[PDB]
Amino acid sequence: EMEKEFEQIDKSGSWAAIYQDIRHEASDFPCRVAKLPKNKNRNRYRDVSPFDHSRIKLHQEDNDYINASLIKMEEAQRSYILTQGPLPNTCGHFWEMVWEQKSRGVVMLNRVMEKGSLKCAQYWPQKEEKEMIFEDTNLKLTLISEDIKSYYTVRQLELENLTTQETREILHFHYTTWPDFGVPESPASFLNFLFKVRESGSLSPEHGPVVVHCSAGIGRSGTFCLADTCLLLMDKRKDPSSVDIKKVLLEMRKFRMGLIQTADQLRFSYLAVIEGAKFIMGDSSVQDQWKELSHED
Ligand SMILES: CNC(=O)[C@@H]1Cc2ccc(NS(=O)(=O)O)cc2CN1C(=O)OC(C)(C)C
Ligand SMILES: [Cl-]
Ligand SMILES: [Cl-]
Ligand SMILES: [Cl-]
Ligand SMILES: [Cl-]
Ligand SMILES: [Cl-]
Ligand SMILES: [Mg+2]
Repeated sequence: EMEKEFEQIDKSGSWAAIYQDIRHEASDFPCRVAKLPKNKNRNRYRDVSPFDHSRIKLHQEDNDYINASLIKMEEAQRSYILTQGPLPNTCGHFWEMVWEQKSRGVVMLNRVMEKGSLKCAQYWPQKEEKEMIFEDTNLKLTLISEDIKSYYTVRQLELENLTTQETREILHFHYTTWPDFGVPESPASFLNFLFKVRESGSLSPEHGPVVVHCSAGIGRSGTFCLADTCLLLMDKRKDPSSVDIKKVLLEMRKFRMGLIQTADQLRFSYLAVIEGAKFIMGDSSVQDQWKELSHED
């Protein structure tokens, strides 16, 4: 049971050991496509690649490669696409993927500039009157509105397939204060944001998988998805005791390498799930408490 385990790991100070054991046990699958010479400029990091078996294939139209993985959680009945922060030359590919996969939401957990370096391209428009056209993939993207909170921003975007003139509303959930290789400020701040994404309907099984990214699409992205999937599993069962967080993380790691990048991010995942369980099991009031503690205004 997660809370008993948490306390025992905390008491023995064994988070590093528990985390390294996950790393040891994690799946290793080929990434042959990611490593083709022609794809070198489509990868942000030499050593972070999608497995072949679970990579997202683009539908256009000469090179189908994007550094993105489908995390398909069978038991939970939820899927996510985890991807790197797009590069200056892959922003068209990124939106092509959103279109083809029928995603309704994009969750961004990094900033464009972190520690002095560009860790993600400016892939969405910052001003209504300055829309973006991706000529390579024939898409247009327009900022419709934004709601700026203290540590996150929600944006409404309109994505248009210029080939057909069909338009779709995409919601962008941008967590601006989650440091790289770090953790959210509190369980409250994290859960307030996760529940904002949930409330939007973006995770509905009626849509394609939500797109989640950070810079590599593994550390912060893995933490977010682990917490969400664990909460969903216990919600379906109404049984917190049934969820084995480490088992869930190892399952997710069948689909993309490196998910959760530090022992403290693993620790934080437990805190987030234990706290979120209060809401799942019927303490409605905790949601307002998180909103207050997150100081979002
Ligand atoms: C310390 N790790 C790194 O600097 C790079 C790139 C990177 C950036 C930023 C990262 N954080 S995040 O944006 O939250 O994924 C993770 C990584 C991963 N990485 C690796 O070499 O990863 C493995 C899985 C070990 C191959
Ligand atoms: Cl940013
Ligand atoms: Cl900086
Ligand atoms: Cl970039
Ligand atoms: Cl950072
Ligand atoms: Cl790892
Ligand atoms: Mg303006």
